[PDB]
Amino acid sequence: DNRHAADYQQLRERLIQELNLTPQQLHEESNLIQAGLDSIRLMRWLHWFRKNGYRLTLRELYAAPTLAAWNQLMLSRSPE
Ligand SMILES: *P(=O)(O)OCC(C)(C)[C@@H](O)C(=O)NCCC(=O)NCCSC(=O)c1ccccc1O
Repeated sequence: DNRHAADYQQLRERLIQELNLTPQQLHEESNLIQAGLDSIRLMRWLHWFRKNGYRLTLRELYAAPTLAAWNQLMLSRSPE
């Protein structure tokens, strides 16, 4: 399978570090932009997973800010 999808696990955990909350109290079905998530965090994300060959632009992440959709945006997104 895609072993790099584990990068999502570190993603999920990483927001928690900045959000100062537990990985249980995060809403991946709700919008993460409802939490303390600015664009520098967001632009960081692109670059951060891009190193594993993840391809996505900025706006799909904004359109559906949910890890549920972001995981799709990671693995396939839609090529480039
Ligand atoms: P961030 O706010 O700095 O956003 C960085 C982007 C928008 C990707 C850059 O293009 C940029 O040069 N900075 C513009 C900063 C600014 O004034 N804010 C615009 C945000 S538009 C948007 O869709 C968005 C993105 C992320 C968080 C909140 C938000 O409203």
